[PDB]
Amino acid sequence: DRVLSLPAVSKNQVLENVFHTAPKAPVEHLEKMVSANSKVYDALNLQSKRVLIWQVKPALF
Amino acid sequence: LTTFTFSGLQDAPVAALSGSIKLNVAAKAGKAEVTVAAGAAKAATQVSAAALRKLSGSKISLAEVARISVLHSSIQNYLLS
Repeated sequence: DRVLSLPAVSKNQVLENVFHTAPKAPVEHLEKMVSANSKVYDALNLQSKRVLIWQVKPALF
Repeated sequence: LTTFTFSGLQDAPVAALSGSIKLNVAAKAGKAEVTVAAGAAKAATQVSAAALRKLSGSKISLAEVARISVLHSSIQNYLLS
């Protein structure tokens, strides 16, 4: 019964209690806000090819 | 606007109110020396009292070029707001 003197908690159960959650990448905040601010650029810039300024305030000609 | 308009060079604006554009009129009894100055450019012509009255003869009648309609663009401007 030498196995009953070994630590009963497995090496697996250490690696799933220490590494419980997949950690958040540093770059996943950049490349997720950048793709969402690229829609703020598109709609709201005045130099974009798809501005909403002629759709929401139609021009007086 | 109506067919006949009765304004021009009488009780007119004599000067600009801003500084972005400098207006100077010089009214005589018959004509007026206007002097406009906007940015670097300048212009000064002679406007007769019967030259401003022919201005409102053919109307401009501005109208909005909308993507879909003026109604839709006012709802979409509110959703954008």
